[PDB]
Formats: sequence, structure tokens, C-alpha cells
Amino acid sequence: SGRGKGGKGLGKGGAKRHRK
Amino acid sequence: GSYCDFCLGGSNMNKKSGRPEELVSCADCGRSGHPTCLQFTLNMTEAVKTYKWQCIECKSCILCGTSENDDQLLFCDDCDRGYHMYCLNPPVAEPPEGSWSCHLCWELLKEKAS
Ligand SMILES: [Zn+2]
Ligand SMILES: [Zn+2]
Ligand SMILES: [Zn+2]
Ligand SMILES: [Zn+2]
Repeated sequence: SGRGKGGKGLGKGGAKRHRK
Repeated sequence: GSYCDFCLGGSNMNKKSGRPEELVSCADCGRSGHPTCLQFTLNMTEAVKTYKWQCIECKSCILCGTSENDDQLLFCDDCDRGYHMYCLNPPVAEPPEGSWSCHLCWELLKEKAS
């Protein structure tokens, strides 16, 4: 969930999850 | 042989908790995951263990199944059917970007009644 490895991400919190 | 990308145990085991559950592998990758570690809902949980729970990455739309914009894709965490929020029947622009149920679940929702 919340997409696996492939970078660092786009968010810096903890709200919402699972997308890609 | 797969396992929860969060415990890497094995469904009947939540390894990180050593407790029983039931992973969900991607019908593309095979990456399994415990709906507890996935924060899934029952319906999701139950729906994703049976059909293609395409890992959120492969998730893409269902209205397109292309990922196209993926900035609108609405991830029905009630089975895992993403819909670019402008693919739905009542298309959103931002509203339930993450949660939100899909149409197959709904028509099935209303069907659940009575
Ligand atoms: Zn787990
Ligand atoms: Zn995948
Ligand atoms: Zn779409
Ligand atoms: Zn659904």
C-alpha cells in the first residue's frame, strides 16, 4: 500500500495512503 | 512465495505481530500485504484477497486501468478499483482522493440491502 519503492514520495505527513 | 510488504510474513501470520490475517498480493507483481497493514476496510480486504488487488502502483484506474492522470484516480479501498475522480459517475476533483468506494461496490452496496 502507499506504493512500494521507487523514490522518496510526495508527502511529508501521515494523512491518507494507498495511491501509487 | 509472497508476503505482506509490511511484515513479509504470510497472511495467517502478521509477522510484525505474529498474528493471523490474510495478505493481498498484486495480480501483476505478487506483492502481498495484510489489510491491517494496508489500513483496508473489510469489504476491501475481502474483495482484494479474491480478485486482482493490483498493488497501488499497478492500481491505475478501472475506468481506464491506465493510470493516465493518477492524480485523480480514486482508490476504492473497498476492493481496490481506482477511478480518475473524473471517471466516476459523480466525478470528484479532490474530495475522497484516497478512501471512497467505487461503483462496482456500490451497485453491489445497494444490492447488499434488502
Ligand atoms: Zn503485515
Ligand atoms: Zn503491482
Ligand atoms: Zn480513469
Ligand atoms: Zn470497490
